[PDB]
Amino acid sequence: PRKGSVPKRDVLPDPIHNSKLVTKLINKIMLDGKRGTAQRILYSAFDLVEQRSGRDALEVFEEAINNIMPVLEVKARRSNYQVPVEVRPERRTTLGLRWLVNYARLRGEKTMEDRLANEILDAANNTGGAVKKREDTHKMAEANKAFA
Amino acid sequence: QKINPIGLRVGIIRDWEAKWYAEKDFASLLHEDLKIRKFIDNELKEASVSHVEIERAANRINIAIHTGKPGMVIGKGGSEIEKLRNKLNALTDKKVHINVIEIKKVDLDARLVAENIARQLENRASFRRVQKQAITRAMKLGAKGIKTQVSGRLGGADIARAEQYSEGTVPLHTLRADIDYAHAEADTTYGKLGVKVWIYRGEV
Amino acid sequence: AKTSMVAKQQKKQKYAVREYTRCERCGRPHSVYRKFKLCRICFRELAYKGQIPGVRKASW
Amino acid sequence: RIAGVDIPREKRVVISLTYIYGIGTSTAQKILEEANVSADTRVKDLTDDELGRIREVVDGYKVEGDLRRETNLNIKRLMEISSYRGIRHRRGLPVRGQKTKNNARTRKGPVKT
Amino acid sequence: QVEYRGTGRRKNSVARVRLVPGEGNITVNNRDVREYLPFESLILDLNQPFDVTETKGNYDVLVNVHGGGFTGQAQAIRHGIARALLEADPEYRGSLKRAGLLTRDPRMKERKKPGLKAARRSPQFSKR
Amino acid sequence: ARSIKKGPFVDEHLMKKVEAQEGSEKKQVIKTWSRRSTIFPNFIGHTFAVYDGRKHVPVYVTEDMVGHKLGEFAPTRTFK
Amino acid sequence: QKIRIRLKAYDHRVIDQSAEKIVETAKRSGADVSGPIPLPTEKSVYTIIRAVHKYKDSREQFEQRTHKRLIDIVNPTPKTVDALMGLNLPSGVDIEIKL
RNA sequence: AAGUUGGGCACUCUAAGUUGACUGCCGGUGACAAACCGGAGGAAGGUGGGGAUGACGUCAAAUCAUCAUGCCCCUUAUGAUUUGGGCUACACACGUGCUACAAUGGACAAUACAAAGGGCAGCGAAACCGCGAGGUCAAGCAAAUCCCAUAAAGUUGUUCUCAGUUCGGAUUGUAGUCUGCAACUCGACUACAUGAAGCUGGAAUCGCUAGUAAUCGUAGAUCAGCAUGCUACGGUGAAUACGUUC
RNA sequence: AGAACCUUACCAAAUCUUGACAUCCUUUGACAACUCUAGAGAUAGAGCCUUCCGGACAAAGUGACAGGUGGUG
Ligand SMILES: [Zn+2]
Repeated sequence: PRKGSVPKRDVLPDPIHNSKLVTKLINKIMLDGKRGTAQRILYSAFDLVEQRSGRDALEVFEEAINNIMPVLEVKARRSNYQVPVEVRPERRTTLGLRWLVNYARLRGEKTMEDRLANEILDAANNTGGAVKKREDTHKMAEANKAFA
Repeated sequence: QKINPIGLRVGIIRDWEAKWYAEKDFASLLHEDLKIRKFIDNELKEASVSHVEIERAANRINIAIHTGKPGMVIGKGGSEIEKLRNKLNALTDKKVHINVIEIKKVDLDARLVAENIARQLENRASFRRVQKQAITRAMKLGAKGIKTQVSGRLGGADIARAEQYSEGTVPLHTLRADIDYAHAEADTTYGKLGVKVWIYRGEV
Repeated sequence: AKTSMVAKQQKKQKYAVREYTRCERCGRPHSVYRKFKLCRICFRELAYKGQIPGVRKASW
Repeated sequence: RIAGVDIPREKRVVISLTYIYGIGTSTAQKILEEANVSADTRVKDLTDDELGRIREVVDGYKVEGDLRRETNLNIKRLMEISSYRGIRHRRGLPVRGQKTKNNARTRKGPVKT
Repeated sequence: QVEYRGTGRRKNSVARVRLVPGEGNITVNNRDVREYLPFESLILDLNQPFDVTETKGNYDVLVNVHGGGFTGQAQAIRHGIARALLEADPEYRGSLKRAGLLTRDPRMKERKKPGLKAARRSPQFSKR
Repeated sequence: ARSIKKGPFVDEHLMKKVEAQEGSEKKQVIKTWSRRSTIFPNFIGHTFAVYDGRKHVPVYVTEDMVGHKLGEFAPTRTFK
Repeated sequence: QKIRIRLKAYDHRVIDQSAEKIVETAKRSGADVSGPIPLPTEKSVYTIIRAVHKYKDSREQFEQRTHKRLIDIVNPTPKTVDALMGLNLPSGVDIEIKL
């Protein structure tokens, strides 16, 4: 019961970094429309990761998203079995940012800027909660690899 | 379930029956008009009073009575009109000027047809024959469409029902269409019988 | 409404706070508008009949 | 320890004063300003003379046991006169004309199904 | 003088925008843009038509804007700037249209429907 | 009324009835429906049969009952 | 030295024709008129429960819209004043004159 | 001081009349079609977004308590006038909401930007009095003019620093303000003081496809007084739609 | 789409029986805005006293009658 696919929205680049991914991360972090709170939180987290890593904030964030972006997922089809299926590039970015923020919000730090900075650092090191989520997704996709 | 066509069309292709303006005594003027209309209806039952328009300006009340029997309302010596004017002036402190508008074809007027069919039902005529002849004469007099309906305890039966007959076009969803609608009630020995009539005389 | 109740509303009240509005056409005490002194039901009926100047079905 | 009740050592002086019964933020601020002491300064890092001035200001505010006894006397008076408020205090129901058909837990205790 | 006037609209915000030969400074209601607008994203959105037309810093902007909030006024100013650039040079029409900056965003706040909590949000449903 | 600038409310008839027989020490019971009347110091030691809806509950006025309404000592609802 | 005429009516058609009539009368009488100036329309909305009993979720929305027109007479003359005071407008429109 | 007034009607704006989008035009498809996909221009492209408008009928669905009415019943009473009570009860179960459980936060300081409405004996500025609810006198206004009425979220700083707390503000005591004749049963609001549960909620279950959800305030009807309800207004403003097997 | 009185039907007590409310029939003219006493009030008792066009409008008695948010959606 659906005529087709709808056009997708296009966000503007980050004002300072000029990165659509940064803009989309700001949108993910934003709650109740508090765009300013989202922006300040993200910039503080970027500054903290820059300070703690001595490497470009954009470079480390790109590494983190590359680490926490999945390639395969398990989508049920039917007599009914979950089948591994490649993930679209936009689903990759969506899932990477979504998992990043979701598992940042669960960290034990006091402030969201600290939580996000630590999470992006751990993801860049390939040892974060979002990384664990991606690993579980990939292994279960492999487990169901036969049904592909 | 169906919007009253008059209510749907008022302010689009149909004008208000009360033409005046107020800011402070709106309620007083409205209820004055209501009591005037009630008095006119109670006093001119025998006459084929299609409807009444009320305007007010310069502390005067202009009443326009659209009727199908202007002779009865005016009187041969103009006595009935004068008596009505005097009674209205007694009821309302303001001064009332009454005009009477003749309706040439009373059979194309929704209210007049509704009252006629209700009167026949009270006289215990056939609720089917009455509607059939009404629609026949309305259609022969050039109406583009007409619909009649009667509901209640039709033949005195315990179970009340409704029945309707149509002919021509009655496009109730067309806002352009100047559709006249009327409802009347017959007080039969069994109770209230509701008659509804829609008439569409065409584009104008 | 009850005829005695309408008569009591119409009659003068010894106190002044004891005054309440009723629809002057039917007598309904609830949902009576001040501008027309009519209840919602009578207001709708008269608006459909077109006897309330300037009151027409709205849409926007 | 001011007014016979110990106050949090870590907390700032005004917030620690609020811990005294009968002291609320407005009156803690009034006491602290009357006895010229900085709000920022913690009670632990507080001069002995400053503490003495604070005690001198506080002693006259009718707090702690005196306030508790006064409130209890008022409640007992309204209970004894057999007032409506007294009956509702005795029955443990809302006193200020709330509705008891629902939402009266703060007076009726936990739900007794 | 050499003023290029234009009007921009967005939500309930109307901005009369004047372009003059200048160094790129933007003054809104006799105030600096970076103080009027809480975020630099809004400033970049304002500059976007200038970037598209490739005339960045060649005009000073004077804004008389009222209505809406800060984002609405920022995008109304952007629309006014695009229209003013059109007025200055018709040759920028293709670039602005391709960028999609000449369009007056028709999105408005939908009315509330009776029987609903909001325009779309409906009361919580409960079978039984 | 409640506002201080207005004096404490009390029914004029009730006040005059209480004032009557003030000198005599054989004060009697005063039947009253005025649950709204305030209790003045003049009422101390008096007996008011206050209507609670169906019957007049007797209430004896003491010093501690000053400032309350006569209805506060005539409950209207019955529970258990 | 100006005269204000405020017209209010439920129908923009009748208000416009009345405004045109009064402007024409003033111009014939000789005075100079600036206008008509259409002031913002005032719309009052009424929401009624459609059903007679229960059925809260079904409503009907009526409105009353009064349109407002303003006329300024700049160079008054006794002839202009007499013509304005003698001119009869339709019963619908309400006219207020401020000299 | 101030569009404050002299001056103007350019711009915005208000609102009458008009232009505007119709599959109009060009490509491929397609049965010489109907239509679909794309492109141009255009503010808008494919009924543009939203509203009103609800077929024949179904549920003997709701309403004799809006009103009207067949039949039945009472007529010194099932009618009627008045003071008080009740409709606000409270071992409990269910629905719908408001406020929260905190750091995307609490407090304090300074500083921006709306829309839509209402006002006659009604809306009530300025000033002065109080910490405040409010009070004293009193300006403007039957409204694009005066007032309700400074929007809040927001931005920029200081502070707190992960706990039943500087969270939360229920309950209770005292002292008041207002409306009303009168706030006990049974109004709202203010000040001081107290400071309950509550650490994101089992089974289950609901709404929403864009200026939407979520979040922030603003206005109106009823109304002497009383809103977390209803109906409207705008500010910030998302995520996602592979697709139709279930 | 606004339950302290009214709203308000439900209840207790105090109360009326052409009646709170409509017309008609008999007869009178002020019918009363004001005051005072008992009343919780409705009410009653003293004042008073002023208003009114063939003829207005308003009251005293009785009956046709009124009344019912009583039942049957
Ligand atoms: Zn009514």
